[PDB]
Amino acid sequence: ASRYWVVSLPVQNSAASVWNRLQEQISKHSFDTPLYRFNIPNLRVGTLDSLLALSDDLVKSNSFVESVSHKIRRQIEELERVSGIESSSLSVDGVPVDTYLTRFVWDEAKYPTMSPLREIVDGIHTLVAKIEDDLKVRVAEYNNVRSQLNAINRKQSGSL
Amino acid sequence: MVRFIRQEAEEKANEISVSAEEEFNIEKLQLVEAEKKKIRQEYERK
Amino acid sequence: LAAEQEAQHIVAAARNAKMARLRQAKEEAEREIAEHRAQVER
Amino acid sequence: HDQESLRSSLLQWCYTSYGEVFSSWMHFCAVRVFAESILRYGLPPSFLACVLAPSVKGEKKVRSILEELCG
Amino acid sequence: GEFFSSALTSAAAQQKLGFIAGLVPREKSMSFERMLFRATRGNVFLRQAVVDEPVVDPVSGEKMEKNVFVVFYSGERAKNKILKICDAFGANRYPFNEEFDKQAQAISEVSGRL
Repeated sequence: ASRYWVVSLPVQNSAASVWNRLQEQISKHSFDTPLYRFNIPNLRVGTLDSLLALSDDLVKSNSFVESVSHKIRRQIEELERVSGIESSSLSVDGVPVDTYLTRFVWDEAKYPTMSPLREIVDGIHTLVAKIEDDLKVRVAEYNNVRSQLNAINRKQSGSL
Repeated sequence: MVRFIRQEAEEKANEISVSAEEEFNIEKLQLVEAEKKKIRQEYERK
Repeated sequence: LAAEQEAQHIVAAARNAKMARLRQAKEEAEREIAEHRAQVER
Repeated sequence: HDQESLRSSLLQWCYTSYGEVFSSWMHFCAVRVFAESILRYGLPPSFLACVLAPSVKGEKKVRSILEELCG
Repeated sequence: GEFFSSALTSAAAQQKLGFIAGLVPREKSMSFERMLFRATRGNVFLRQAVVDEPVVDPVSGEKMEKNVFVVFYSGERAKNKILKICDAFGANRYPFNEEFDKQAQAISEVSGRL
């Protein structure tokens, strides 16, 4: 599949024509750039030490996201019958890739707690790990089924 | 920068103090419950 | 600097003054206990 | 036949879990927006970046625009 | 001790923080700014020398352009990476007292011992 491709810029460092022009009316329209975003801040933020800890844990979070992406792109596609879930069917946070990447509404109470995210990030990471574990269980079931496949019928067709 | 760190330190100190005060109130409720129990015991003895 | 003043005695003052809230809780507990004792004695 | 069904029905549940993982990745990107905001700005979460999969030319133009905060 | 009046003023102008006292060679300017962006975050202040004289290594008298510097750490979590950055600098690094007079006295005592 596709790895992470999000840009990095705070509110005070918008690259558009105006500070609020990042969402729309930016020069990216002239260049046909598909960039889109919508603010969704948390209830509160941690201290400087908490910020540094979150930055350190972001590496592990990205590694887990990459592992989940690799599992989803490999196990489903290799079966030649599981890749039928399109972007709308596999919509992120209930919105397709057109709208999922244009907003951060996934920060609601489902994976995080809509609260200081120092531990909410870890909780969401644990939830994603559980989802990836379920996907791995499904992949193991598919492997056992393939073991059931290529059964005694794989031998000769008789008189051999 | 530093002002944001100032707010976080004050907010953490304020929340900790409020939690400590609530815990002290709960401890006081338990203490008055124990005092009422022992007062009932001594009244029954009398 | 400003951060040093923020982490200075400004917060430790409230941390120590939490003992005042604890003392108020103890005082109200004692008052309630004394009132209950007076009522039961009466 | 059971293996084919699992690749079509149980693996349909696997694809649903993949969509859930995509939702989790969207949440991770939302968290990373605030992480970048804290890293290169004040503590409160506030970001004006964007997330997409653009071409090389578009990314180069975005980098040229944002060179005021280059890495 | 020189930073006790320079780095302190820089931090006051830019404003709990850690002490990043130590050293950073004349070639460590890029690593102090281009690198360690996650930890410093641009809100910290630092005072550094240009290695005006060849500073002897902590275990070698051959010396080099090992300028010494003192900075502010953005908390212990960021100080963990700041210590690694200072170790990567590999100059004549040694912590000193916060007070300018005490730091100068420590420098004089170390020079006399040397």
